[PDB]
Amino acid sequence: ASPVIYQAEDAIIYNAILETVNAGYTGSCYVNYHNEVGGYIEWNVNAPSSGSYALIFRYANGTTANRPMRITVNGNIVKPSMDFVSTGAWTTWNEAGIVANLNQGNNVIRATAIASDGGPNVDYLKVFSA
Ligand SMILES: [Ca+2]
Repeated sequence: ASPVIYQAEDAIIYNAILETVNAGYTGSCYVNYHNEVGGYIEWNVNAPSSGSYALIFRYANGTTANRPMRITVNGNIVKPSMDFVSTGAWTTWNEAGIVANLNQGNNVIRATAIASDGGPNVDYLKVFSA
């Protein structure tokens, strides 16, 4: 499959902000989680058919500590604590990925900060669906 990129600029967010400070993001911005628990980002992701899809986040984590997130798909928690480990700098971007089942149609995919320092900075969500 070819990737479909769900850009930060198009995200639905909570206790998080669209930011452009740190170089190396793609599109027009990335999302920042406000250095606290509970914020999220979410997109409406089309699946042309039911099955397994790769969900890849491009992110930065300029701290030394893991910033894990809960991944929810259509209201069900598919990954209670997905790791987002240090990338070494706020300007160094890496990828983290999982596989999840999507339904034919729209899928609401959310990444929620579960740790006290919030989520990493997230560039986009890439889904191998096309
Ligand atoms: Ca971006």
